[PDB]
Amino acid sequence: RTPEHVYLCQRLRQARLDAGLTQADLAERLDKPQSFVAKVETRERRLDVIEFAKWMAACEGLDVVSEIVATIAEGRA
Amino acid sequence: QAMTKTLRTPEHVYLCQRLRQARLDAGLTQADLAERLDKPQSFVAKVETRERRLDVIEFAKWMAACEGLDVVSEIVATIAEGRAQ
Repeated sequence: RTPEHVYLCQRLRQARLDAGLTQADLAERLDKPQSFVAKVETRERRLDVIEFAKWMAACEGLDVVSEIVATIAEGRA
Repeated sequence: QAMTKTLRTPEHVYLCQRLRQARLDAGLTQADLAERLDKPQSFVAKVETRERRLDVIEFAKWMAACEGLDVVSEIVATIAEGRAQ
């Protein structure tokens, strides 16, 4: 449990919500079950980079990627 | 290397290429980069050769240590599109 991981999950959920996507809608876009989205957003499942890319693309958020990753890197998470 | 069987997709191979090229572009040896990440050299070697998985937070730190936060958007978009070069 860290600020960076807590901030990441916040941003992941907010990207989904900003796309007007239910957890089930996002899972369909990713070709994953609803449980995958659920567990990621509760921090039970850590994403790798590839999963991160796919999630943000599916949320139409590739434009906020740079800011999310910079914030994490810089300790401002 | 049991792990690299999980890390064989075009996207992993591309990501790894970009991780390595970021390091090499910053003029860092694997040791130099690991020191900046407070990691053993083996961490850097293993990530680059698809022997260890990288989470997003580890990616952020690696790219920042390589002064490559500017190419993060390109790396992630390329992975996303399945053009995974």
